[PDB]
Amino acid sequence: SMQDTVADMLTRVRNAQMAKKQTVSMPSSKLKVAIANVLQQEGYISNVEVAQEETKSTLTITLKYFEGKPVIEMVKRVSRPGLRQYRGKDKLPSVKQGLGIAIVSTSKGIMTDRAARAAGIGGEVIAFVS
Amino acid sequence: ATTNQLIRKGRTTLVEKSKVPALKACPQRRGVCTRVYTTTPKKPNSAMRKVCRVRLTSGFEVSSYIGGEGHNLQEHSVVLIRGGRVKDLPGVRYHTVRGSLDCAGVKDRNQSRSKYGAKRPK
RNA sequence: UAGUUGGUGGGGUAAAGGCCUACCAAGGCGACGAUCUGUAGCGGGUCUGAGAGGAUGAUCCGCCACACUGGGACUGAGACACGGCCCAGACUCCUACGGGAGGCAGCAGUGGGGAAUAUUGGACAAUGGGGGGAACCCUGAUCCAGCCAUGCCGCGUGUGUGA
RNA sequence: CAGAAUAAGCACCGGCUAACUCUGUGCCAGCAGCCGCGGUAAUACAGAGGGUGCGAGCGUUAAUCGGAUUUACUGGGCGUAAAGCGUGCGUAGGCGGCUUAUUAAGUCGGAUGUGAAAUCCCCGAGCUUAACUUGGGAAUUGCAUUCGAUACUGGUGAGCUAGAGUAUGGGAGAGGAUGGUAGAAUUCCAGGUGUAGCGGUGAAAUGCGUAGAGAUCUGGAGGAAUACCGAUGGCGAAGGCAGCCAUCUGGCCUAAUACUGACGCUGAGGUACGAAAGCAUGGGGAGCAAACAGGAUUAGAUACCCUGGUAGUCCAUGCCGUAAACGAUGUCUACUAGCCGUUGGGGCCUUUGAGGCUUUAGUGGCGCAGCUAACGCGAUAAGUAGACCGCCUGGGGAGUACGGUC
RNA sequence: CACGGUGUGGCCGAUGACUGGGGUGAAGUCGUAACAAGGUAGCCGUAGGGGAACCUGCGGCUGGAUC
Repeated sequence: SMQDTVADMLTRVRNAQMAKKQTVSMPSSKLKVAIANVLQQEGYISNVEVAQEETKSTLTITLKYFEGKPVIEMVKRVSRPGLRQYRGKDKLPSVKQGLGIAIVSTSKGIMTDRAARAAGIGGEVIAFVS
Repeated sequence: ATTNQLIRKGRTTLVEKSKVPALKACPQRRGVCTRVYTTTPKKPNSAMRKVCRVRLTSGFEVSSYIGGEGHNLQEHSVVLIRGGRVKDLPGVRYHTVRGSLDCAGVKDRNQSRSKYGAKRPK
């Protein structure tokens, strides 16, 4: 059965980018919306939309291509249900020597490793994006 | 393996055996010469190579090569043995130290004298 | 696992406590490894490795345990006491055969084992320890000396000219 | 003060690895860490000349880590190289859908106490320098108490329906168990017709037959298996399941409403099923056929070929628990170009009945991207990801010995 | 209660006339099982037989050539 919805969302985005689609849709959740918002703010994707029929919620993401290659060249799930990963404020991972972003869930919300170091807090490491 | 599998059973290391068991982790051993003789090399080598079966203070009986040309060893001599295989002779894993206890240094030798235990000529 | 797990009365200790004892009850531990069995002194540290790790526990410091092999207690603030006592065991020594004696895993040293590891030295002048009012006495701790290329560091074994 | 006066060795020179020639010996003597040298021109053996590297030292042996991503947490694998249990069910455990309120166990932050000295590192100081000694820092990545944060995980309360399941209509099937029954053929038996061969092989022979075969016709007995349909078809967890009929019975597909409301996935131990051969007790026995007997072939034949033939193959009740039990590919979930077939359903369209589009669950052939050592795989993944389990660590010895369970 | 004694039963180690298999070496002897359709396709499980590689029966696989 399906036991990692965040990993499912990242896999959907990766496969859509590799197949060169324009948009990708999935069942929605607040955590997924929060991660997509960070991606859009950092500029890896264009638009994030949420629709509600009666109780089902659909999340739609518009993808970006620059030159011929996709903008997201690498997206990796770090924390997984079989192994949770927690880091202190001084051991936050850096992705591609600062050219990529690590998504971190802290007690002040979801942000990047840069903002987490600026605020001086740690948390859970969700994914690496570059 | 999965994380749960590793937690339930960790990685296992296989121990290593020494190639010179008769020394018992000592640099050299002392033995009494039980049988001096000559043997023939494995193919594709042909010669007559001098070896001796020796009983050591460790409680073992092994075979040891005799290096150099010309030796004075015989029955019941007391010798010192070190490690080192002869390769083309199967089963000979040790060497005899030249000029240590009853073995004497080789004669008429002027290069590589510290091996074979020959003193400086006058 | 049957003083075993808990409780009550009593005893015992410097002190809590099945520590001991008489009853009452049937509990206690175990796949998060009980019981049995092999091996092993533990740590600060040391070697290696980019790191994570792996191997290790000489010399220096802290803790523990032991003192020919087992079982006890006495004295004392403090010991179940290396150079104190009692008992049992093995071993060794003196003897006039009546009777006695001993424990280097303290320093030096001997035999043996081993590939392999040193002198049967000097002084309490210094730092400490014991006794004493002091003078002072004791101290193989210690401070020094002897032997070994075992290691690390440094120096020399000559310089210029001379076809 | 005296006067160069008292004071240099060890290893190596085919490659890995800086440094080459000549004499002596001829698979001998010998060298050797690995690969390998020496069997008349040895840059590899011994000596000499020369040189290279170190230097009061130089070499060998022993031991630990490294190189070794060669136990892979960082950081490996299982189609064919070693490696997916024969297949299910299920206990402990691991993991687990969406929304909301609360808690502060995990997680994060601050403060305080502690983390002996020596050791490691940094800046200095004293030794003629250096080793060495030493001042002050930094560090000791840890632990405990206490005060805070609430995004994620966990706990508790409430709510939801996309997962999972239930009721009602319909459909396909060699799914299973029991009992009946039909036709073809083989063997044997009885009886007609009939008379010298039949049978078998590469060629023969053993064998059958004049007390009459073989061939042909009629009737009877018995056992085992189900031609055509038949199919890259179907059903089953796997092993497997084919004539027809009745009885008992499991699962699957398909439509729409209704209902419960996470009831789920995997699964160490455990347990159930599990081809063929084999074993036990009692039956049955047509054909076939291990063992065995004879005839051939051959240098020999123990075999292949031929003539016979007993266990067994069949039934009832039990055991055994193994196969190249194979897709050599564990189970579950989501996503990612297309083209051509076929089986069981649903829907739409013509327009009269046969076709054409879709959708779903199976079963096949190609093939883009991607993956792979290559072969190849490619929506039935060996692609992209997640959860849990099983297994591998050079070839032999060896799925072996000992111990134990059955 | 230590040491000791008796009886009985475990476990570890050493040792033993004789016997069974394994490996290495040298190719002395008998064959030719496998590799090509290896001259009877090969291999897996099981059973029987044989100086020996092996042969035969039943079931299974293609990791079988030609059609």
